[PDB]
Amino acid sequence: IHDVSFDFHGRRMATCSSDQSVKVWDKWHCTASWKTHSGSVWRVTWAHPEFGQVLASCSFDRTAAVWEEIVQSHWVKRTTLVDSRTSVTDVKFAPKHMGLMLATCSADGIVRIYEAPDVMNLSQWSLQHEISCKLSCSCISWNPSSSRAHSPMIAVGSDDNAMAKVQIFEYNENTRKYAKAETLMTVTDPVHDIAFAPNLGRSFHILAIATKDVRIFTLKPVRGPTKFEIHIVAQFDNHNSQVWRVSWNITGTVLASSGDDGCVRLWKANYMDNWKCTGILK
Amino acid sequence: FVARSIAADHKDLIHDVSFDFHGRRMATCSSDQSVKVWDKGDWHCTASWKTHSGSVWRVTWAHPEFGQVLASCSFDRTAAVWEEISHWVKRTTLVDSRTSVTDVKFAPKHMGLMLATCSADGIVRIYEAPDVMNLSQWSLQHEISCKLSCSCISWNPSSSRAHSPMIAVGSDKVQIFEYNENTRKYAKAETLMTVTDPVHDIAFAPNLGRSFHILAIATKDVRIFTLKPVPTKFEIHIVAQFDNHNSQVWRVSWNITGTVLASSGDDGCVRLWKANNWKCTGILKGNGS
Amino acid sequence: PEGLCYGLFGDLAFLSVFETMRWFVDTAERYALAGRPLAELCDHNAKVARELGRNQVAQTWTMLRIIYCSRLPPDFFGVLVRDMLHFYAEQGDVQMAVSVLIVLGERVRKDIDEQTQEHWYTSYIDLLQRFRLWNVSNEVVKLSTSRAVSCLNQSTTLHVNCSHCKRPMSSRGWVCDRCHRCASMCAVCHHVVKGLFVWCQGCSHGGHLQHIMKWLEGSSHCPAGCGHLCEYS
Ligand SMILES: [Zn+2]
Ligand SMILES: [Zn+2]
Ligand SMILES: [Zn+2]
Repeated sequence: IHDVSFDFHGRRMATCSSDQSVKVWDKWHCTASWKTHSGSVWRVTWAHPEFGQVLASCSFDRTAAVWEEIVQSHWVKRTTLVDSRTSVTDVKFAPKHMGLMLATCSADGIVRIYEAPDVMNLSQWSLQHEISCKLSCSCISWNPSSSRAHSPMIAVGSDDNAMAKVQIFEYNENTRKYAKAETLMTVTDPVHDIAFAPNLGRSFHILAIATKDVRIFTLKPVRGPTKFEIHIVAQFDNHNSQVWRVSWNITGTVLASSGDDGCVRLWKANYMDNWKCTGILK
Repeated sequence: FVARSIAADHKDLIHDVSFDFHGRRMATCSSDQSVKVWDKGDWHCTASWKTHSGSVWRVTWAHPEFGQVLASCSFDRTAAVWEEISHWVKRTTLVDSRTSVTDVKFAPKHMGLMLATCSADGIVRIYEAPDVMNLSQWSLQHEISCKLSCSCISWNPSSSRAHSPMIAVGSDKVQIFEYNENTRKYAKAETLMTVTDPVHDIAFAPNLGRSFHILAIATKDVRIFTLKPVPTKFEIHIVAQFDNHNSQVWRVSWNITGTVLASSGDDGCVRLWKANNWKCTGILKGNGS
Repeated sequence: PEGLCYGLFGDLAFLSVFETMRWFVDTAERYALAGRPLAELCDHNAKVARELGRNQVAQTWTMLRIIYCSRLPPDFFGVLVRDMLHFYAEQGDVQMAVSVLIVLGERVRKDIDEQTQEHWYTSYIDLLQRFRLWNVSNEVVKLSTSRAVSCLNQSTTLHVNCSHCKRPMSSRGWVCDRCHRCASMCAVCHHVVKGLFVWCQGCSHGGHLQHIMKWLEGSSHCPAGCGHLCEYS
């Protein structure tokens, strides 16, 4: 199992592994187990139900696939995204407030973002933008803020020379193209995963970064890309190993962190904004 | 045939009573010009209102498909049409008549929501509403002149394509009128020469798929006529003549299947006649004995 | 080689099925947001909060009742209420902020910019739809002080055509103009379906929603009599 993802409603999962199979579990009997890719599937993610039961899978065979459940209940292969010349590391749907938009990051340093003009026809996608991170991309995370005051923003984490391994890109209304907005020079360790905390009424964006330790940043939007008052607020080194995946609360309050030690731990902040561990799981 | 008094309280004498198609709703035109409505294991009154300036002679429901619609003939030459919204609201008033509206009976629903009124002057009007959604409009189409003092009317419950629209008219002698598509106008169809005594109630019967219509006449003696089609000509035959009332009969009514006939006369006895040949099946009274 | 993902009902997955948020669902279930005076709304909300165990929420509702449903300056408490709303929003508790916005109405809407108000409204609506609470979500949309959210409840208009004529019907009537017959005939009790008319895509038949629901509970055939396996049994 390389990745697990819950649906929007929290009643179904999508598990992809190195056995060339992507499985969907319904609250848990696997209702469909079908071969997807010519290589190992790294990440599989769900999409908003308004577009239907839609899955996106990225694999080592340089292709990203979009699957859709059709009615027993069989899954069909809607589209292949062969624009990547190298393996695709992570794939993530954009939040529903931007419509059906998909973003994929390739190991060659190119992040390709697609969009279906007709949400009722998933067979077509258009490469709206392409971003060059100048380093081997590892994982990306969309900004789930539904506020109109925040432009569509995507951060790309590279696992590549002690340079900044986290690049943050922002939409510019005038240029209609993504561009570099924040560069975290303080993050030089290899980055394995990033995950923006769900905004949910907050005035600032909270970023979780997977590195040799766990780092949490509060990219406050200060009053051309918008500048940010970047300040790390949680440097958790309880892992004593490398960090693989980070997942946030459904409300963006508790961060679930998993390291190479095989232990999953949760991090929450008190009213002093002092983050502390609220539980150890294994 | 067990008779039991219904738990209903009325402060005025009731002139006419009419059930609904389902048999749940009912209407009465009491002596105080009040049109009441009761609902169904007992009866619960749900509406009561004064309608006209004169006495309300007959009140009858319409088909539930068009909605809970009530009509009421009066002495003020008016036949108000009421609707239910429970706040019953008068929809229109058909004051085109010149004399007292002796009776009003709704037409069968198989040809839309139509209305006919017999005036004491001897002319029977027919009103229709082209727009069912708007009952405030009723356009007079047919002015049937009976040339005699009208007393009651009854529509033909037949709904087959082979039977034209049909209206019965009494006097106080029996003239039956049928619709003619060739001229697109009502005309005379038949006459009961065997009826000479004044009529107080004329009623057809629900055919329920018969090859002929059944006519019941309220007179000094109850008479049943079987109108067999062959204006379409008719084989008018008399199959019953009961003098058990020994008085002028005021009301006649058929069951839902048109098989048993109720006749109420001045003797204060409700009598049920059923096919066997027609013979009495039960003699009632005021107290129900 | 490791994959971590958190869930909507608090479930944690890593395959781990760690179960590890009923308060939000309950508060959405029995808050009162309109149809009653301000004092009654605040009192009911505070009673619900205290019964659930959120003492601060009940105290906030009662304090709002004191502040507004009552000298001090009329606008002396506006900054305070705006700060309370922002404090609830910034900590991730959006239901309280949106409920206060609904209950207070225009008394506090002008104190918050439309962008942040719409952001809160959308976040709360997304949370409600996540927990499969359509009733409360639609109530919030309908009562929304922002026109953008209220307009989100409107391609929700269905077009109906009479089958006997294959022509459109009026958007306010139940009677076909051409065929001159009621095309909304009930398929069970045989009456006029003026209101809710449940439909079937296959046989194009239907009637009263309650009647159809009661009929499908005892059989599987279409009541109109076409043989279409509507419920497939
Ligand atoms: Zn039609
Ligand atoms: Zn019905
Ligand atoms: Zn059907």
